[PDB]
Amino acid sequence: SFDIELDIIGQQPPLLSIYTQISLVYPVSDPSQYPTIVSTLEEGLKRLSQTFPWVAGQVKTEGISEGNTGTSKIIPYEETPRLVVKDLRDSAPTIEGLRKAGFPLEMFDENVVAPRKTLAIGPGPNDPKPVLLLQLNFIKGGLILTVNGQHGAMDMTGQDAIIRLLSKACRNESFTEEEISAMNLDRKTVVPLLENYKVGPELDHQIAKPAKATWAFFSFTPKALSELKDAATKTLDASSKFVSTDDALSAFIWQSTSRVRLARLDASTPTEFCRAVDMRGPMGVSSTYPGLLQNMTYHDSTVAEIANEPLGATASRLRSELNSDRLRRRTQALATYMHGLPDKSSVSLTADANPSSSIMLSSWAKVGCWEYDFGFGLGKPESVRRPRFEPFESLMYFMPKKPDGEFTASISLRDEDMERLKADEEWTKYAKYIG
Ligand SMILES: CC(C)(COP(=O)(O)OP(=O)(O)OC[C@H]1O[C@@H](n2cnc3c(N)ncnc32)[C@H](O)[C@@H]1OP(=O)(O)O)[C@@H](O)C(=O)NCCC(=O)NCCS
Ligand SMILES: [Ca+2]
Ligand SMILES: [Ca+2]
Repeated sequence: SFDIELDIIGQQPPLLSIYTQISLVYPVSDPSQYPTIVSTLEEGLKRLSQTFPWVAGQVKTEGISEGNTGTSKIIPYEETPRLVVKDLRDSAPTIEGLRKAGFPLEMFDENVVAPRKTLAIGPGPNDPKPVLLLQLNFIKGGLILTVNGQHGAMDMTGQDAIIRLLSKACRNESFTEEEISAMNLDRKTVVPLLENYKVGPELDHQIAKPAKATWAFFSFTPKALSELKDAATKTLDASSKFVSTDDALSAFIWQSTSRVRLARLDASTPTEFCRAVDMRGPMGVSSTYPGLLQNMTYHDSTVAEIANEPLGATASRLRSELNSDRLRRRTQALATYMHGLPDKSSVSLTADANPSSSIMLSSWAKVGCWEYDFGFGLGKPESVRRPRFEPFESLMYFMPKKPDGEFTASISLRDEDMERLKADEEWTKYAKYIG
């Protein structure tokens, strides 16, 4: 009953090996509630799958051979997205353990809380690759819900949209006309192909071609971010105009990471900042589109230049690449190039990134997960975290922005960079180490 080709941009072999994971933590007053929470989610899963069968599907890659990396599509699998129910109460994280340590990354082992791993290591192209998987974990005093999305099938914006709709389905609210439209948008049409196009310099950053490290959460108060944004605004351009909180925080991290790396790299070492960008707005596509519609902006400089310039100069680099005409062009050029490319081996969103000196950041600040209750009766989440996976130097995320305005960055860096950052006086003025 369905055969849905992925977004041409989602046909990148890296995206086809990745699951995006997100965990929502809730307190549970009484364990008598657990079976009720399970039943409520099961019924939302059915309700969502009845309106939108494909959410329950699987990703299949057809026509692989030497010279052809294949074409992927969503096909039937089970009747609902697979749900794992895991009782950790019988040593797992507890709600009180989580509260006292500040809901640290340490305590969100993907092996413990998630139904599948982020990276395609271990088992299991004849193994199932579901579009969406859920794990409901029982913990002492609480509940962790973890949601997995196959990355070629969805970016985190699209996963959040699906999760929002599962929450509606769980409290038996009908989907609007608008939401049905977005869920049903033709993925092939979403990025219009360019009529005449030959690949040139615009796709360089997306065409090419391990040291001891860890992961840590860092938190930024609304007040620290407000001061960061002001200090960027106070030192702007002035081609622009304005910078956002997200711009300033991204710039402060590039400067700060650059700064500490001056202890181990030449001043003139090239540094590339890669920053994820939701392409839904610029493409003229509904914000509720569930697919993969993302690109990155790229920023090349040198470690010493970035560390030693005003924050406004750094934030401006970032804001300047958000020109809508340019984002569209670059994205449509990518889509056109890939459409006509049988072997997509050299294509990657981080093709030219160097783990030693780059930064690869994805801001999930705008995702709405702090708002979903799922009819569970537990209120809104107490914590929204991205589970920990293997150390991956220079890879970074911002978590969905807490309703109070707090930001948290999930940061991976090699040990000496991590320890120099944590000890950095200017960094710790604004950033609190959670771990
Ligand atoms: C690129 C991106 C990170 C930037 O986020 P952002 O800066 O918060 O959002 P916008 O670019 O839309 O700007 C909105 C902000 O700019 C401000 N702003 C917008 N226009 C303005 C103007 N004309 N004058 C002054 N301020 C303005 C807003 O007040 C808001 O600022 P605030 O958050 O500091 O209060 C974000 O748009 C994005 O694409 N996020 C998703 C990344 C992604 O795909 N990751 C998922 C991985 S699968
Ligand atoms: Ca290149
Ligand atoms: Ca290059």
